[PDB]
Amino acid sequence: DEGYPAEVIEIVGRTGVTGGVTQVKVRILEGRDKGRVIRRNVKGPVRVGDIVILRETEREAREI
Amino acid sequence: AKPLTERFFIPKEVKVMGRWSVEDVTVEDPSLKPYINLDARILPHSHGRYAKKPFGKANVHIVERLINKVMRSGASHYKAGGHFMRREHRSIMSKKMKAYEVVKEAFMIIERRTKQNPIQVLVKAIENSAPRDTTTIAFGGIRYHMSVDVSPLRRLDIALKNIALGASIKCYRNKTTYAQALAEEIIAAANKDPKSFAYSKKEEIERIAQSSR
Amino acid sequence: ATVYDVPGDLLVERVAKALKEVPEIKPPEWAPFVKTGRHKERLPEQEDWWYYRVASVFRKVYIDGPVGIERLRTWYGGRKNRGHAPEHFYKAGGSIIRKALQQLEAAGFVQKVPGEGRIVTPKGQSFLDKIATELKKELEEQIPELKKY
Amino acid sequence: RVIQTAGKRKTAVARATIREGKGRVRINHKPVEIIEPEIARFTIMEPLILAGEEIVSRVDIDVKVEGGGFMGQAEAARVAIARALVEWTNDMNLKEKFMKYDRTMLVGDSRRTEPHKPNRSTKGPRAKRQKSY
Amino acid sequence: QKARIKLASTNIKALNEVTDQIKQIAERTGVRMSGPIPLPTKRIRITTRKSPDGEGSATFDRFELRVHKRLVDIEADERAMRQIMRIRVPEDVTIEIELI
Amino acid sequence: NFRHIVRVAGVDIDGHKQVRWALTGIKGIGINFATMVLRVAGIDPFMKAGYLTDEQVKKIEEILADPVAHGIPAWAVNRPKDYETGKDMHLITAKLVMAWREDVNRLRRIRAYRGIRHELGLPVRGQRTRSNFRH
RNA sequence: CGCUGGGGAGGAGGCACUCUGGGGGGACCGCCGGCGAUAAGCCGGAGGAAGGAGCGGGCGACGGUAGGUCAGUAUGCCCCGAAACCCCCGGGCUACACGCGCGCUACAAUGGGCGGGACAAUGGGAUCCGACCCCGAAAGGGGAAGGGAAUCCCCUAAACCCGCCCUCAGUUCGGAUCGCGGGCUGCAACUCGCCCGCGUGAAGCUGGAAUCCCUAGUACCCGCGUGUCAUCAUCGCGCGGCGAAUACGU
Repeated sequence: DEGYPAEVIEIVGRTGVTGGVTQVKVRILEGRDKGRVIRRNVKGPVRVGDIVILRETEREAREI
Repeated sequence: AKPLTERFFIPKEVKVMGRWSVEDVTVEDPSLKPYINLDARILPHSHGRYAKKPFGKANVHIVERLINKVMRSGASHYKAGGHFMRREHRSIMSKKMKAYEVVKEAFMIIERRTKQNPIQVLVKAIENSAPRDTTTIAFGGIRYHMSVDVSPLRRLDIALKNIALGASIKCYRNKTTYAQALAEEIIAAANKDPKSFAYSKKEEIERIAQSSR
Repeated sequence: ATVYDVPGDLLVERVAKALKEVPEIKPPEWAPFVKTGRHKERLPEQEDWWYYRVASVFRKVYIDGPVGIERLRTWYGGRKNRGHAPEHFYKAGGSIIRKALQQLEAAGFVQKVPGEGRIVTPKGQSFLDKIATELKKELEEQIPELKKY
Repeated sequence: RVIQTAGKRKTAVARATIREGKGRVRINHKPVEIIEPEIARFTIMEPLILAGEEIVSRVDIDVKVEGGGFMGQAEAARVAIARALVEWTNDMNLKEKFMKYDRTMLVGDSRRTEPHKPNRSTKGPRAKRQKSY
Repeated sequence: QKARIKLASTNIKALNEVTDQIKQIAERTGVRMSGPIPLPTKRIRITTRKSPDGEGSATFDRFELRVHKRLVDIEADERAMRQIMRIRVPEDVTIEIELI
Repeated sequence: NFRHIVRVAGVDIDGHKQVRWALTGIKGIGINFATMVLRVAGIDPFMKAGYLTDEQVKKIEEILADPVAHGIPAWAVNRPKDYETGKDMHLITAKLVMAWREDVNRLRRIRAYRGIRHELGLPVRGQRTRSNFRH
């Protein structure tokens, strides 16, 4: 399976029981749902400008 | 024995170990492109200068990172391939020369058997061994095992660790050597063979994560 | 052209091969029944180890001369397996070094400064430098960067 | 004319001397092309390979280096050689090249050892025995 | 024809004193002196355990005594010795002079 | 032209190994004494066994029967200054076992510390038996 | 020396370089970006030897813990005079069916052996360090220059590199235990010391439940000095060599 790219644009805050997760807002580069901004969680160090590959685009994580 | 034109090797061009180029190498994953350092160098050795700074690892050449992974003892406080690998006096810990040579031989074998650039081979292997996981999150009092995505830098760390561990596995208390094992692992992961520890764990991790979505 | 332009490995090998024509350099009575030091476990495997040891002593007196026996002992010593106890460094034995130097003297390759050590003679110098010239001409076939030296 | 330079790397000190010549380089009386191991040889010769033939085939360099390990010696010699070449040429393209490659060629390395402390002093300052209660 | 002076002290005040004295002597007079030359400082370290008993975590006191060393050569004139030997030599300084 | 398992005094040693290491399978002979005996006999210890001529074997046995007479310094031997004869000698397996036995038994027969320790089965030399040496 | 182009050793003569050690300078969120009450401040970029009390240490407030030390010395009460006081000889604290803590060596090829090639720092040294010569297979023995220590000595460290043998085996892994012999210290080496040679060749094939230490010249790996000391270091206190992985959080 080839996922769908999306570009990080805003760090929200640190989540998780141990501080290993990070809530993020991403923009869909291209695919089916291009141009949409959603909210997603990400494990690991991140920064604005990074790219992530999503298997879904349709889970819309919960606000912290 | 090593011939003399190999024991006393003198480089003339800027080339990894004086032998292999980078301009013909091409990455394709837009997520990992900006973290795979392909700078033209001769000696991949940074002497621990880029550790303090948070994102200082994007300035280290892939080959130096792989050498540093290979510079290990095995598996302490966890089991790999079913068993602890504790060497503790016959380990290459703080010995970068041996890891350098191991990687060099592995690259030679890869070139011999593939007729391509071992750096392109390693790049495709990373691309195919990088996992796109699950953790534990509390939405207030209650905790759930959730599925979260991963970042490129952690992906790279994962892939390199897994390749090195695959080699250390296949070279454990057997007639095979560490260089041959590393070459086997790299070719397997690059052509997507389930014979590879790294591709195996990538598939397993994605499999589990898919469950707890 | 000089001992400093070639490695010590090939040079010691070739010097030992060449010392097999000097009649004053012959292994002694107890050579095949001893180790090279207490730090050693097993005795030497080669049958012509005397000549290699003598050649190395010769090159060392050349390089680091004037020098005596204790410093050469320190060079030829090493680490020891002590069993369940940890490893320590120990120095080698002296009779081998003494006999090697006495033989080189009788052959006229070294002399003793009266009070500090032993040095080479002009003929010893010529010996070594000629052998090194041969070896360097051979090596230049492979390492073309050595021609300028 | 003649020029002298120096280089430091932990506990090791190197002094280099450059003058007119053919392209020979010696480190403690022996050529740099038969230096072992390869990981030290490349270390020493990286600046020469960056400077090139049209600059190195006209000079002769001699380095006396003592103290602190073969890798430290090699790094110190590398530093000294880079400095000597930059000064002898008084060229700035070379300096920009060396800086974009690795700024520790011309600049040094300030790191030294941390002193050891009790509770297993021998091992290190921060390492300790283990407890089991 | 040269006299050699060795100065040793745990305090540098007396050393600066004596050395400026000798410099003024040999400058007001016609006589040459080489120095002063600082030799490496000699330090004595004694490390011991604080506790008088064996209980408690172990802690250590590091005590250090430092000794500074200076050297001079004065050319050994006659007026030189006569005007040098009679100088205020405090008790926190040790001096030794010899011939060469 | 290589015998794959040769039969030397008392023992049927392996020919697939070098001579210096095959002779090691005999009780009373280590690698070093073996190298000595072979250098005296005039045989290359670094060669695959099997071409051990009958006369070579006989000469090895001649040596093992009386090593000092054939050289073999008296300080490289198993039993110097024998308690009953002097006559530095080297034993292989049989009066070796028997000589160990006779030494221990003469120690017991006079009621000595070491003999009593041998009897009871405890450390003999000086060791501290409180924390280790658990059956 | 080869191809007169190169390379070494002295002793004159110098303080250029290194080093030594006294006196001064230099970094202050100072400049620029953003985030913050426009305040106190936070993150980042350059420049720079060094960047965010630069790094690492010493000095540890008022209090309390009936925490430990009368077996370091000092001291109240109680107790022991031919004695629990003062000296000599011999034994013991080293005893071993076992349960524990901290470690050393290993269970092998990310290796074992042989021969060759390299490369430190800290400290210490008068009946002390002992170069250099001669004996000895080794441990060690006989003479002995110099040195009160930037002058002499301890001191050519190991891991590392090269070539050859071994090729996955309780083995050329491992090295406990025991026999015969040779030495040192010391008034004395059995109980109860340390070293050397030849033989001997036990468990151990990566380790459950559980648990420890570590954010950079740090951790892992390697050896050395010094304290104790007539002799004896698998310890304490320190020294350099090679040198990472992860996180900039809760």
